[PDB]
Amino acid sequence: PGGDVKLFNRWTFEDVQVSDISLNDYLAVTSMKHYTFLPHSAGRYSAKRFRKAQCPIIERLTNSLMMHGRNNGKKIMAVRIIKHTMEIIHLLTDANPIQIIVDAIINSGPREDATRIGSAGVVRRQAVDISPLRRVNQAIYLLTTGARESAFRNVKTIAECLADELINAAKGSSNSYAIKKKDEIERVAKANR
Amino acid sequence: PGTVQCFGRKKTAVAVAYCKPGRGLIKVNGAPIELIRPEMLRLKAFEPILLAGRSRFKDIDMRIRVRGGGKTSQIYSIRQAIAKSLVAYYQKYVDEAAKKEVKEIFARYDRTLLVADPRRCEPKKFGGRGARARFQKSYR
Amino acid sequence: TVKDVNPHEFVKAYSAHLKRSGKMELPEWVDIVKTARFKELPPSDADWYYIRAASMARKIYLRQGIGIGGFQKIYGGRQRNGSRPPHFCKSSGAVSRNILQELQKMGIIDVDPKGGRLITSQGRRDLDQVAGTVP
Amino acid sequence: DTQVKLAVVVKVMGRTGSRGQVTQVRVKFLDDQNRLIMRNVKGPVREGDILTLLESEREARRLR
Amino acid sequence: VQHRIRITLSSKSVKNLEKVCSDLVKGAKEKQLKVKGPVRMPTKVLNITTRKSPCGEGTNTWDRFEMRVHKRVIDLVSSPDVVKQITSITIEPGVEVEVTISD
Amino acid sequence: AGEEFQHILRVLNTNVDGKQKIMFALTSIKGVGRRFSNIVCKKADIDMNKRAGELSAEEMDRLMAVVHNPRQFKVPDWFLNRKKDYKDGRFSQVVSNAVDMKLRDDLERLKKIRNHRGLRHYWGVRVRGQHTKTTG
Amino acid sequence: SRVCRVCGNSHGLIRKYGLMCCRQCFRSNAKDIGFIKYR
Amino acid sequence: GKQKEKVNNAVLFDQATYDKLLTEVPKYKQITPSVLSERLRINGSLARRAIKDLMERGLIRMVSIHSSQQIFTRATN
RNA sequence: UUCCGUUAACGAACGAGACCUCAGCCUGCUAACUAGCUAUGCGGAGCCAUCCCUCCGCAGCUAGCUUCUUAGAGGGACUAUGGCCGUUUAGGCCACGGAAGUUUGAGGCAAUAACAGGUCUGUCAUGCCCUUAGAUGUUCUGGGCCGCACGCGCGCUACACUGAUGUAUUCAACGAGUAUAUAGCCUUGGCCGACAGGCCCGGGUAAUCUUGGGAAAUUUCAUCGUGAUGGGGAUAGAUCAUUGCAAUUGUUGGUCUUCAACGAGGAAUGCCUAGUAAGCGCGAGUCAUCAGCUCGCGUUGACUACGUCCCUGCCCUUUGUACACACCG
Ligand SMILES: [Mg+2]
Ligand SMILES: [Mg+2]
Ligand SMILES: [Mg+2]
Ligand SMILES: [Mg+2]
Ligand SMILES: [Mg+2]
Ligand SMILES: [Mg+2]
Ligand SMILES: [Mg+2]
Ligand SMILES: [Mg+2]
Ligand SMILES: [Mg+2]
Ligand SMILES: [Mg+2]
Ligand SMILES: [Mg+2]
Ligand SMILES: [Mg+2]
Ligand SMILES: [Mg+2]
Ligand SMILES: [Mg+2]
Ligand SMILES: [Zn+2]
Repeated sequence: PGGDVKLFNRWTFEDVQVSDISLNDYLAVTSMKHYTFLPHSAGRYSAKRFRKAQCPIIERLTNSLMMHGRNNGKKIMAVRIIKHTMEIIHLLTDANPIQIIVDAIINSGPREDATRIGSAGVVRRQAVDISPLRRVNQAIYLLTTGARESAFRNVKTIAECLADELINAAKGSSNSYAIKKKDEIERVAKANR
Repeated sequence: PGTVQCFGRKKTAVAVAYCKPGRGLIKVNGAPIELIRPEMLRLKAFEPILLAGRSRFKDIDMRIRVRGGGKTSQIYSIRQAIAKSLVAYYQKYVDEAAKKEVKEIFARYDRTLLVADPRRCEPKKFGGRGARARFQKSYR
Repeated sequence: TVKDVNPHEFVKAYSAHLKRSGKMELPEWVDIVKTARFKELPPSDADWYYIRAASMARKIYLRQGIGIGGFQKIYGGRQRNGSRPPHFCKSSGAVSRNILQELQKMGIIDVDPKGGRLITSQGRRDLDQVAGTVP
Repeated sequence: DTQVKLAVVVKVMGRTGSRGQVTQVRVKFLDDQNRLIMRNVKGPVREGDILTLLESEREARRLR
Repeated sequence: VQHRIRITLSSKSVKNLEKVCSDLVKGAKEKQLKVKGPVRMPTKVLNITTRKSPCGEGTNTWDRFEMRVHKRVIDLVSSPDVVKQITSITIEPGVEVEVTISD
Repeated sequence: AGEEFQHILRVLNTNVDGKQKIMFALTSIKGVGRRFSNIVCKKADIDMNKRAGELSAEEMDRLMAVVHNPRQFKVPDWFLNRKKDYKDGRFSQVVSNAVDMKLRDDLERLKKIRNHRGLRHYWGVRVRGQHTKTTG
Repeated sequence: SRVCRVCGNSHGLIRKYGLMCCRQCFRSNAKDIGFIKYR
Repeated sequence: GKQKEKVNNAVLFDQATYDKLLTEVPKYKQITPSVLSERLRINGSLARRAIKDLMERGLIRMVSIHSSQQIFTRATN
């Protein structure tokens, strides 16, 4: 683990542990190729299937902030937002905020879903599994949407809303938008097993 | 005798790094590289210096003239300017083996400190305001 | 010198210089003018003239032969037209001319043949002196 | 009770669903590397992905 | 006895222009004159976009028309009579020859 | 701690909030925008980083002094909303209730005139030349 | 007070570059004038 | 709540935030931004962004300032 | 309907492809004072100060100058090489390399047969009909084309704090500039003015002057504080100026004032797969004046998918037919 490159020159990428072996290949924090100073790399992903499994998780999360039109294209603002979120996260947990983010992504991913498939001649919805990459995709989607929905029409700043969302999802506590949505999707999936 | 003049290119921005055998100096348009001023993308301009080390720059002054493009595109052009200028300096004046070294450190981190993006802005076509978008269609 | 100091703290330092360095005249409309056709309110800070001066003598110090119809474009910006799309609008030429005339009446800049405005040798001197004193 | 079991996609078989949004894969159980069964997965998936199963019994059928 | 003669050439066709442009340069190379050229100036593209339909029905489709105009310059030091001796060879159609005297 | 902190101010029959900053509290008066309220807050020499309600009343009397005599405190000609009056000829700053009063005197003038704009006002149609196939 | 030089019509006039032709006469004579359809 | 309309009640300058409230508010995690506590302690900002200055003049809690008006807190160390 | 191959067919013609334009790579070639970089000289300003060091200005017989800019000649990619699948054919997937490995991206061009598609209001293009002086001809004056209970279509502005306002800060590209009257089209510079706008001295028919096009979003530091609020800017009053022969049912631009709906929108429905969507501004067309439009251009820059035939359709085959104006039968 001789890797002295750190996010914003503050957060060490050594000592980030991904517990789920399932998604360990689809979160890019553990290998040296995936360490970065900054989450804004003008990467040419999306060109091939599964390329964005190599995009750093912090960049994926940042990319998912620039949403709803009046914020399209505004990446520097999202990078600043993530910076403040991370400072707050370590100013709450006193722990490596990469680990908190990664735990939240893992904890906020649904493992089942229910969709309308055609069995033997008749269509109706059965339960199906979720691939690891779509698990990570949906996890980021849920956390970002929860934070953006908290921040709307509120004196709370989107950075602080995001930080609360990530710490709560990392705890697994059923109080963040991400956890409640995960569990509701998985309940709708179980009901039709 | 050391002097090379190497460029780096992005969407439309181009930076050009002129090199002398000085002490530690890096200046973009006359100002210190410490002060390229979108500061969120400031560690991006510093990516090569911390990738090699200030020590690898103990005997060169860099005057980097940057132009065109926008703020992010100029930052990425400057990135490429430091990287390719260092590669060319170690090519022509230091050694062929210790330029392979620095090439491998630079190109294990990111392949576009040395290779520029061929991506350009796709032209616009009539029937919509954009390359791909079209005017909203109504039937009744 | 001036390019070794961050241009925000430098303009803060210089705009504190012209304040306690003697004085200049100040119009009898400084508290009421908006500085741009598209602006909504006058400048928020009462000490804006000096800011506008300190920010503006750095323009001539890094360039040469800038008229007033170029400073209007420098300090112009986005104008919102209510329900119509916004466009680009230029600021007011009266403040732009008056601050340059005052810099003349202190000897920081001077009008240039071939048109424009140029920094003076003494005006270069004090700008690098104050630049030497910014953190 | 049920315990979440962990499986590995060993080959990927095809694309089922009305709209082809579901893939059918054959998974292999990591604790018992002898039980290979057919499952349906939603989302992009290649050979080698690790799938988490809330229950293990349900086994898909050919071209489900 | 030696002036500063600037000969400027304009055309719509690259090749017909470059043939004459090379011919002048070589005809002034045999006289061991100082030929500082040819200097190439940015191609000017005159563009007009027009609706194809004469009546405004159907899909609105446009055609973009363009004229490319190329601008070469040759520099010489001579007397105007020697150059007029040189710029008297057979000139291809469409090429403008507009010799003057710079300051 | 504003111990005599007022939440209502009744300045000029407008029920000013005591809970807001001055330059946006005094805009509650019909005839004073943000720009004129700024000019009042300047010429009466009031700390603008003061909530209206933390004020002293002697300041308030000066506020009314500048608003009722805009020509007198050197507020320029172009600043006022009654430039070159037609009933008299003066450059005035109409205030809360006189804004409506004067406005209805103008439209009454145009009504008695048989002016085009008077009839557009009376009919309830738009008066400034806008299209009205599909607006309204 | 501004007509097509080719037909004396008043609508769809192209005054750019000094042509002063209507949008249909210009299309009929574009190749003769020298306007090529490249892209 | 109304923490710019609440900037001038008797309480707001008698003892309220001068260690009568923000003794604890940072210390729930020993360290919680004053810009974070705008809603957990329902009291919002600018009756509160001008008191984070006053604790600075009073030498009680250190800060960082940045773009979005982000402000921070740490109780005592 | 690309090819391999099969084979009562053999040999060919169009369309697809090839082709042409633009963009992407070239420290290789040709060059360039209407492009510049480098060094050296003089000039200024800092400073351990005398030199050195840093940042600008200026001039040339400085360049064994053309990297950056411009534009020409060429070169480069062919799936070439490797692995695996495949008649181990045509091909396909993976990979090193590489500027580039979806035909590299984007366009232009584009078959047979057809439509009672649109255009007689582009054409002194045209048959027939009507009119042709008291005109359906031409020209002048004034009005309408814009009128407003209402329904529909493309859109612009928004509903805010991932924000508005006010400072500081500052990075593009594509284009445009009729003797434009006696300064006139684009307009620098100087002075008057709060703005609007004005007067004077000027440049440019243009890589030369406007214009290195000193764009916005963005970044920065403050003010606002969840409030139809400082979000929003409709409706309206007064008043100034500009264009034009004339501005009235306001041409347009300014100043102060007036502060509506709108709390993210039912059923339905559109466009979109990478420098793309979306956000942001700029140019041209129209043009005396007027751009919320259209055609281009750069800037910031993602989510998702890498499938399918479920819905809407399209191509080929087999099949049924009481249809042939062809299932709107
Ligand atoms: Mg908020
Ligand atoms: Mg906008
Ligand atoms: Mg093609
Ligand atoms: Mg016709
Ligand atoms: Mg008439
Ligand atoms: Mg349309
Ligand atoms: Mg507003
Ligand atoms: Mg702003
Ligand atoms: Mg009109
Ligand atoms: Mg226009
Ligand atoms: Mg139109
Ligand atoms: Mg049958
Ligand atoms: Mg029949
Ligand atoms: Mg039927
Ligand atoms: Zn015509």
